[PDB]
Amino acid sequence: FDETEIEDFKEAFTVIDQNADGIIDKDDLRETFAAMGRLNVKNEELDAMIKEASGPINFTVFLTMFGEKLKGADPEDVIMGAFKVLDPDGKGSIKKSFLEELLTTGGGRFTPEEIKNMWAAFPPDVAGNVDYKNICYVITHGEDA
Amino acid sequence: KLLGGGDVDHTQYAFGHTKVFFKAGLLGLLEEMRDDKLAEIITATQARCRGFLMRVEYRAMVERRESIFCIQYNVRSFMNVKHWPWMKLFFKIKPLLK
Amino acid sequence: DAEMAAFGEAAPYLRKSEKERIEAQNKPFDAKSSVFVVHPKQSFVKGTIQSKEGGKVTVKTEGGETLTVKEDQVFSMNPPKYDKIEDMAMMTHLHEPAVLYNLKERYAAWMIYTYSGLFCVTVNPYKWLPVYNPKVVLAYRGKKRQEAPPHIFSISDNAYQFMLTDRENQSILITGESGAGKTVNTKRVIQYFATIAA
Amino acid sequence: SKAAADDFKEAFLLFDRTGDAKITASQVGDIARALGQNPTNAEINKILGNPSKEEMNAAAITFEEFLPMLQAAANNKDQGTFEDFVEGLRVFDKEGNGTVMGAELRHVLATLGEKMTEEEVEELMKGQEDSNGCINYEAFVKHIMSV
Repeated sequence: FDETEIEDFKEAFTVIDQNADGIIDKDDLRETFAAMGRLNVKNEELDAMIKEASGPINFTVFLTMFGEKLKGADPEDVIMGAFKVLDPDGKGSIKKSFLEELLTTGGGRFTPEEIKNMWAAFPPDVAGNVDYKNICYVITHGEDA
Repeated sequence: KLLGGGDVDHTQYAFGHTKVFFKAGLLGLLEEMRDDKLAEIITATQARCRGFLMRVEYRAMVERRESIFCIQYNVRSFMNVKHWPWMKLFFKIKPLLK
Repeated sequence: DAEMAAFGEAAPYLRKSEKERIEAQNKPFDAKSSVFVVHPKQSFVKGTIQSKEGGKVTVKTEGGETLTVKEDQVFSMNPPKYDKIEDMAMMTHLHEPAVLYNLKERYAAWMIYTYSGLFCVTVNPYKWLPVYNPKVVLAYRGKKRQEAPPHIFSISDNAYQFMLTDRENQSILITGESGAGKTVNTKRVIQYFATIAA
Repeated sequence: SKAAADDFKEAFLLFDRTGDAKITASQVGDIARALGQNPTNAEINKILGNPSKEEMNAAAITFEEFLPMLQAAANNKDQGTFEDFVEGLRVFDKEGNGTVMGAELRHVLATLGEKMTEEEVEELMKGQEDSNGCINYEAFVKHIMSV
């Protein structure tokens, strides 16, 4: 965890903790979702978020919960560092079959089935290994941009 | 100029128009050792190279080591997150920011 | 090698290939044991020291012979670095044997000109050589004896040089026994003068 | 001695491709170099043969032979003097600046003495020689002794 990433989680903690007392309760979760447009947010969704913690969601409990789910989270500059080492001549997005072979043949984390799941929402270019960069974006901030 | 250095007897030699003059059998001994040391040499310069050559191989069955991980873990996040309310929220919202 | 061209054809009789050299100077040597020694039939032959009788010496031979000879019937042997030295006087071992031996070795290799200080030793080939070669003559032209291998034109040119450089007269003293072949040289020196400054 | 360095045994598990804790005799040269030892290939060859060990037929190893062979090679690290490495290349090119012309060092490293492949020669010049065709061996030998 770099310090600017921890400051981003402190700002997200303050936007969900609308009572500003330092502990995100279930009313803060529901009022942050209602301010984003969720008028139908069920109480069972708020209870499942609180069921991931053993205590009240203060800043260090929110940081330890996000730490334990993001144990391989990598910032965009280090993902582009590794993709610039995979394309060491610069500019070009690397081939689809080169990333499939190098993921498998180096590591067990790069096994195929997982490579079909990589192509599956990370579209073609991304999946193929040709573009580059959009995948670094969606690994640090999810969903389609 | 060369003989400038060395903890050598600046006596034992003598220069002249086409060559230096030198006494014996020590300096003689020195050279000999030296002689062997060159037979080695190239040979010596090869080695380090060879050595060094493989030393980079280890770093590779090696450089990559982490850049992968980074890539490894990094993806996994997303696969988990992308389905999370809070994260979608941040997403639609991430733009209005500055 | 690179240098030698001028001679080219004569080269082999003047100097040796840069590895022939290398293969000779860079070889195994055991100083403390390798030596030259006295010898009743042959003057001085080489050998390896076997033992030490406190002031007597037993040595093996090069041919296979064992002799126990005095301490001073025994003479050191130059490191290989001094194989077929142009100037024996550069050797670190100024003996009687080492001199005989140097001459001898560079002769068996067909090199007739070896220097021994100021001298220019010359050995009768007893056969023909491209040395008096009309290419050589030029080659040795304008060269100090350190810029070229042992040869008579070296002496003969340097004289000339020196002649004009120092403004002093010169001389060349040729000398040897009846069969040494001096006239031949003398003559050959003379042509040299005539050619290079006619 | 241990200083018992148990990381030499952990590096033997990274070079044994079968996982049985044996390393073939053909890998022992390169693994002595990867443990911080530079024995020449003729030296690695001699020692082997010296001990009536044939690198021509199938070989296996055990840690109990590889440990004392690394400890017999470790005394020879006093031959790695950098004065003689930089002075070797300083006698290899004229003028008072440390630059070998590209192809002089590449052909000498492949054909003189212990033959280095031209693939390994290109991997050792890559980055230190720019497009002028002149290898600065002051920084080149510095980076070769950085590994």
